[PDB]
Amino acid sequence: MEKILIFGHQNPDTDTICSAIAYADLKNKLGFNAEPVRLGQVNGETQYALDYFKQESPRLVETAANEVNGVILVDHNERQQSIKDIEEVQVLEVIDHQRIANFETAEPLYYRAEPVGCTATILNKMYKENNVKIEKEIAGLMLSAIISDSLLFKSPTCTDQDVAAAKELAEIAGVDAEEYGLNMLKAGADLSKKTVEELISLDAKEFTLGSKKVEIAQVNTVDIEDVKKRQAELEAVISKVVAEKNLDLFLLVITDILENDSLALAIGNEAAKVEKAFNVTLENNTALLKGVVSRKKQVVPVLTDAMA
Amino acid sequence: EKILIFGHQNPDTDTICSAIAYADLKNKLGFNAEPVRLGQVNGETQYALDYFKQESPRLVETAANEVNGVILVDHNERQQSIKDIEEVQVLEVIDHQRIANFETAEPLYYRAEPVGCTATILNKMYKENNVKIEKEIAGLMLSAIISDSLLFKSPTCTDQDVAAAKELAEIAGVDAEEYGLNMLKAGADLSKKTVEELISLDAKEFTLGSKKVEIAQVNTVDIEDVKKRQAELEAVISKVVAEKNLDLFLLVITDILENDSLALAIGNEAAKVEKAFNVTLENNTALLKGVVSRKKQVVPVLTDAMA
Ligand SMILES: [Fe+3]
Ligand SMILES: [Fe+3]
Ligand SMILES: [Fe+3]
Ligand SMILES: [Fe+3]
Ligand SMILES: [Mg+2]
Ligand SMILES: [Mg+2]
Ligand SMILES: [Mg+2]
Ligand SMILES: [Mg+2]
Repeated sequence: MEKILIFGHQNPDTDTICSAIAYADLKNKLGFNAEPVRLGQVNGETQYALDYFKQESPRLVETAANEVNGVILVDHNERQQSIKDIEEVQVLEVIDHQRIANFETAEPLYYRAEPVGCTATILNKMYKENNVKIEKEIAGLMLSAIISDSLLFKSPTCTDQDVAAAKELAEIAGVDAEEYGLNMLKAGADLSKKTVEELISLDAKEFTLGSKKVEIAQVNTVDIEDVKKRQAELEAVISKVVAEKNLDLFLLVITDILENDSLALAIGNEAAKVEKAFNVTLENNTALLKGVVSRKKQVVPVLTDAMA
Repeated sequence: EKILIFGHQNPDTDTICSAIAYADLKNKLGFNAEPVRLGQVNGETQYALDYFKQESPRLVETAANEVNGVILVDHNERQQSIKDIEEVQVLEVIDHQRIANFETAEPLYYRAEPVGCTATILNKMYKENNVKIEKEIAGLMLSAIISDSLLFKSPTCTDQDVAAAKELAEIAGVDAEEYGLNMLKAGADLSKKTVEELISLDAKEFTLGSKKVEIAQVNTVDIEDVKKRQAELEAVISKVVAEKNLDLFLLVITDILENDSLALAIGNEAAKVEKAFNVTLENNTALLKGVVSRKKQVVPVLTDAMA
């Protein structure tokens, strides 16, 4: 049976790790040959989930073409967020919930994206469509993904489908989703032993907005001041990235997960576009984004319109 | 509120009927959809529409003047779509082509399956939503599958397509083989067609790496009838190659009885057809044994050859 690799985006989050694991499980339970893998380091939030449900981290890879011919993408599509040698392999399927850009195939494929709050919400449907029992631990990881992406059902990307899936997955996993999820989210918001290099990369994604090359990085925190007091050090590593990668904009989005508000730190030639996007005045490279917590819903589309 | 649902430029039976079907499903679910088309209805589609007593969808050139959001069926690439696609939101795509030249600013419902017909996906979606398919609509959907599968003979045809057609022909009340052979024959009637119509009725533009390509297909029961018209075909094809700055125009003339096609290749990259299919062009043509499907047997090998 031909082996495939299943993985999500660089700088993996809980949905990208757990959805890779769950989809590989669903493929293997159906008699196929899948290995879930990851493209970077496991963050504290994901590690809490993996540890709680006694699951291993997926194997770390840098490339796929040395290993297999065919891959499945979960939780992303854009080339520049994917494995570095993505053009050397065939993308067989994509299960996702981001916007689509920078994605092309030579041949028809199974592309399944729904505008829902979490990729694992789609995978939940797929288990059922295929009449495969979701094991307790798998359900736990899928629930983790949903709580992560929805910030415990508070993010505006969260839909009724995500809430229903989480309800099913929590009963199967044997946990209280509120209690568990609060602890899980807090594990990811622990910024104590985090360097600024880590802060600006742990949840970084690159985009091309029109002709403009952009990186948007997000940080979950229980206290914006703890991050903001590192501003000079953050500006230094972000500046290095802006130069190195020839970005028109690096936007760091520092999210208060308790208040659902974010502080923007914008660096690069196109910083003033953030002002247009959000109707704010940047003062010393920062501004308050009231209510903004979702990159896919509240940052990418308005920043696209502003940049163009 | 209002949305428009349509398929590609140079509409085929799947593009017309799937737009009709999905609008019906949306409206039965209480939404507000109208199926539209981006060009002339071909003789095969017209057979289907006439047989199941259904009108042709309204022809449109633009969408942004009418609605804010659209749904694409049976295509995704920008240059295959409505003139002003950049001005509207793509809310959903239901499709079975390769993906290229397609970007959205926000998440969407993107649903592609590598099956033989878009209508096979829609059949599934009616069931998922517990909505009955009306007899006429089932016939249009059946027509789409027969059209795209060349009566289940094309290598794009899967067990799912066959199962959908079986259910649909039963709902519609027709013998699928009998009706299908007649429908297909109506599309292969090249008796009143100009050469301009031959190279355009089932034409699609692609970007193959850095190369600008147009691939047109025609159904025939007699390749010699079309090959008789080579000089005239080369005249109109060359015009297009110049006007659109194409690296290649590939005309695929398909014997639907024998499942073989004749290629007519014009353009600076004509020799890449020779690499793609391991054939030699003699007077711009070569027999492509077994080749009937653009999405599966043409676009991928031609992409490889050209890069
Ligand atoms: Fe993610
Ligand atoms: Fe996600
Ligand atoms: Fe079509
Ligand atoms: Fe089609
Ligand atoms: Mg996430
Ligand atoms: Mg995220
Ligand atoms: Mg077709
Ligand atoms: Mg076709």
